[PDB]
Amino acid sequence: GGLLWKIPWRMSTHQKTRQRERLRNVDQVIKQLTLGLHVQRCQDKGLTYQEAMESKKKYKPRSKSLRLLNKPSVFPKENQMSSKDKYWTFDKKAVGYRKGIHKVPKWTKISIRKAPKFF
Amino acid sequence: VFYKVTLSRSLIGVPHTTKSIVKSLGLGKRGSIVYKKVNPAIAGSLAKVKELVKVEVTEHELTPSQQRELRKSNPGFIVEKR
RNA sequence: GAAAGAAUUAAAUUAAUAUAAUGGUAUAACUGUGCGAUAAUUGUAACACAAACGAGUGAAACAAGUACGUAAGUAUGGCAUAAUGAACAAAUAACACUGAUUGUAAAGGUUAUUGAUAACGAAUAAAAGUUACGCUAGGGAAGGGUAAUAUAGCGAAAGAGUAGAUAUUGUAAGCUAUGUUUGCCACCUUCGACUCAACAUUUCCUCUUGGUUGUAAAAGCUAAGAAGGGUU
RNA sequence: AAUAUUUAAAAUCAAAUAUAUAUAUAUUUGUUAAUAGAUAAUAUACGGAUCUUAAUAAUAAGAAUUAUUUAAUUCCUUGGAAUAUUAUAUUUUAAAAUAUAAAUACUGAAUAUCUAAAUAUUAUUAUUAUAAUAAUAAUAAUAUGGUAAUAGAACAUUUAAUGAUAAUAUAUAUUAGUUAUUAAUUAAUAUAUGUAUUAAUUAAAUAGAGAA
RNA sequence: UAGCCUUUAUAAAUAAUAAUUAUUAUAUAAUAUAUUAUAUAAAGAAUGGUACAGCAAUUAAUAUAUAUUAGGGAACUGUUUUAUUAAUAAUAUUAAAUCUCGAAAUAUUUAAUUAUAUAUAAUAAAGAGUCAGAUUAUGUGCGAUAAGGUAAAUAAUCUAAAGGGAAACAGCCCAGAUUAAGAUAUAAAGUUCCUAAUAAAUAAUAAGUGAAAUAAAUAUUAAAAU
RNA sequence: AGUAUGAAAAUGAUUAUUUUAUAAGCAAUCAUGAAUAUAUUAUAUUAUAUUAAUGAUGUACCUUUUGUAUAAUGGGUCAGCAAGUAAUUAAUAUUAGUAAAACAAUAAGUUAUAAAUAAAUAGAAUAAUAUAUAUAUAUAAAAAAAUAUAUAUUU
Ligand SMILES: [Mg+2]
Ligand SMILES: [Mg+2]
Ligand SMILES: [Mg+2]
Ligand SMILES: [Mg+2]
Ligand SMILES: [Mg+2]
Ligand SMILES: [Mg+2]
Ligand SMILES: [Mg+2]
Ligand SMILES: [Mg+2]
Ligand SMILES: [Mg+2]
Ligand SMILES: [Mg+2]
Ligand SMILES: [Mg+2]
Ligand SMILES: [Mg+2]
Ligand SMILES: [Mg+2]
Ligand SMILES: [Mg+2]
Ligand SMILES: [Mg+2]
Ligand SMILES: [Mg+2]
Ligand SMILES: [Mg+2]
Ligand SMILES: [Mg+2]
Ligand SMILES: [Mg+2]
Ligand SMILES: [Mg+2]
Ligand SMILES: [Mg+2]
Ligand SMILES: [Mg+2]
Ligand SMILES: [Mg+2]
Ligand SMILES: [Mg+2]
Ligand SMILES: [Mg+2]
Ligand SMILES: [Mg+2]
Ligand SMILES: [Mg+2]
Ligand SMILES: [Mg+2]
Ligand SMILES: [Mg+2]
Ligand SMILES: [Mg+2]
Ligand SMILES: [Mg+2]
Ligand SMILES: [Mg+2]
Ligand SMILES: [Mg+2]
Ligand SMILES: [Mg+2]
Ligand SMILES: [Mg+2]
Ligand SMILES: [Mg+2]
Ligand SMILES: [Mg+2]
Ligand SMILES: [Mg+2]
Ligand SMILES: [Mg+2]
Ligand SMILES: [Mg+2]
Ligand SMILES: [Mg+2]
Ligand SMILES: [Mg+2]
Ligand SMILES: [Mg+2]
Repeated sequence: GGLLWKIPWRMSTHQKTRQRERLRNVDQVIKQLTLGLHVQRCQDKGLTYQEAMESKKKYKPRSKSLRLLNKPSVFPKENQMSSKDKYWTFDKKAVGYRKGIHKVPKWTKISIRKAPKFF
Repeated sequence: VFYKVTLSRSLIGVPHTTKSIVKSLGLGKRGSIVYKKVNPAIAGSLAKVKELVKVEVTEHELTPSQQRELRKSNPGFIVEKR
């Protein structure tokens, strides 16, 4: 390993802030996707946009992907994840069975929220 | 109602499968805006690219000409002929 | 209540399958039996699997004939996947297609079959070595990485040490450090002697110190600080 | 207090969220630190400087390390309100009261938008003279890195055909300007020629050299 | 030759890409134990046998004052028993590239619908170049769970890619250069000075540990819970 | 190796302007003082031109390579020269001429106009779109497989 890839094993405080922001943005995209479906269904029933937003009942999504993406167990929200899962991923060939999240290729884009329960 | 979709992040390093999902959505260069009629079919596609895009629900649809006129800056003058 | 029949359910593919392994098979593809020896036949074969080409695999359907079955129907070899070889030149037979002036013929043609190129898409019918006396056009089509090995340390202590594992010694296994030996990868195509040495300390001597029922003294063993000077 | 274990959110406890909703169910989150071990050869090597705070005392410093967070802190649920704060103006006695500003932290590319320009294409217009056309200019949208390679269009030199003008011109060279500029032009200067195979359309190349 | 690229065109062309509906169940209402509509839950039409999980059959391993057969000495005194050992039976516990009784996500893939039409496929006529690849991440064969090693599989980048960041950097994080300008947003990354940019909250460190390449077994000290 | 001209470059000496004797690397780009020279509209608080104050950025060019500043190959410099050309054929694309014909005319030839079969004496709706017809295998003839032909004017 002569070639030097000086990638540190820990993140700076600023990388952590950006990571938390990126997770929140993804959650907000999911939150907005459901909102549109609820509003569109309500308009189909006859309601208007305003009352749809103020409706007490919120129509939950029926698609498999959106239904699971709204489950905290499957896709936890940033305020729900643990600090370890925010910044550390699971690698089975590393001491501690964990490695820095920034070492995952395209970590900024890819989403890894869930780790095995005991790892 | 409609979805307002913005290609926040670029597609330089995304796998070709994700690129196909985005291309079929009408999004082009980074920062492009397209208004999509809310539809369970669209919601699924946006769900798969939930990272690279930013989605906000909107009441109406803005044609590209309307968006341009809303993007023009404000010149600080009125020309007086002669 | 009893006898017989049709049988049902559970288990079974571990036995058996011509032949390796895999998949399948009791509704049997396995076994027994009658007829049979027939489809182990004949001209068109669309469409698919596979696929660079050459090739390869399944096969609906139309037409002629055969075997079995009362009939429905089945049979274009083997439960399936291996059991193979292009052209060229020759050989045999059939067709009646050409027949170099005409008639024959000779010769070619279509159809069916034959022989091995195992370096198995087969360069010829037919071909081994030596060169340090060598030549031409090209490519590299000690440093670096690793540390099995090697050196050294650390953890634990089986056992010696007259007694007591830890004064000294420390099996075999464990965790490490260096890149000083033997290796491995191919990114990168001279051993010794003379002269002068510079640097490190993992200290051979000189300086200070700790332990040594195994420091009585002197000589010694082990260890810590120490690279100023010296080391045929 | 002494002794013996582990360092755990699995179980338990606490808190948050979604459903039936004063409760219950379900989901999510929360369980140690320092030192020694510590290791070689040109030269200390976090990139370097350098970084741990201190009352008397400054208009004023007190990690620039590690861990979890915020964008001044708190309630409702990105946004609203209140409360510690800085600065200023007015009034009153260096202090008190009222009023205003700050709640997007900032840097950051050849990213995106805006501001202009060029080419191509799709769709609409305008001016001028296969007019269903050509040239030019507008508006909206999309595109414009690139080796091997493919396709389109142009420029310089020379030759051949046609081809006015002329020392108040032509050719060449230097300098300074112009045109979105490998080119051609304006002016000045210098030298040759009573003078373009000149502008432009074709046809051909001994048609372009830091690379052997 | 195929694969990947290019030029010109053809319509009776959307056939391309992407996602959704499909399925099971619960609750409410309408209709005749069933159908319909609405809401909700479930990794949600069809194909599969990897991870995981397990010891089913196959291949292996361990232990039983458990039981039986046989072997051997002793006791009993030739009997049975005992001391036992191997095998089987029973119970309990384990693992495997060529085991999967259970079983994911990704994946293969289907009709209709919707969205991409300044967009895809298919087809016809003509041209190439390439057939020495490299690194990173993941799951493996060989090696020794060594190599900037070797061979393949998936994705990205370099090859052929400017710019920002990692001091310097082909392969890493961003982000793709028509030409201008420079107002505004910014990505990765940063804000004491070198160097463009900052103020805070709650705990720990006293070792300059650390501050952009984490060095292990172990020992000491101290802190929480039982 | 003709004769004239010759401010073509490389190269040498000298002079003129500017910079340079406390500062370190493809010698340039940008930012920016200062000095100097020209300027017949510097009206100037002016415009250009030259110049290593000072600051930031900046790892020569080509070839071969997965990959080069590479301590991989080639280059002292400048000028001249130095590489996809021709002949005979074939196939495609655009335009032009003519057109069920075209070239060429003296004849001859070539191509197209009929598709097949190894080949032969065979060769396209008996009444309409393939269900008809021609050829090849087969037959008595059909069906079957492949290609081609026809719905005022022959392509
Ligand atoms: Mg058989
Ligand atoms: Mg079997
Ligand atoms: Mg296929
Ligand atoms: Mg084929
Ligand atoms: Mg049989
Ligand atoms: Mg031969
Ligand atoms: Mg005859
Ligand atoms: Mg004869
Ligand atoms: Mg004969
Ligand atoms: Mg031979
Ligand atoms: Mg000899
Ligand atoms: Mg070495
Ligand atoms: Mg002993
Ligand atoms: Mg040993
Ligand atoms: Mg020492
Ligand atoms: Mg002594
Ligand atoms: Mg001294
Ligand atoms: Mg829990
Ligand atoms: Mg050092
Ligand atoms: Mg841009
Ligand atoms: Mg280009
Ligand atoms: Mg030439
Ligand atoms: Mg030259
Ligand atoms: Mg040049
Ligand atoms: Mg090819
Ligand atoms: Mg479709
Ligand atoms: Mg396997
Ligand atoms: Mg199974
Ligand atoms: Mg190869
Ligand atoms: Mg390699
Ligand atoms: Mg190459
Ligand atoms: Mg780059
Ligand atoms: Mg690319
Ligand atoms: Mg671009
Ligand atoms: Mg340090
Ligand atoms: Mg830095
Ligand atoms: Mg000076
Ligand atoms: Mg120097
Ligand atoms: Mg090489
Ligand atoms: Mg380089
Ligand atoms: Mg060189
Ligand atoms: Mg050099
Ligand atoms: Mg040289």
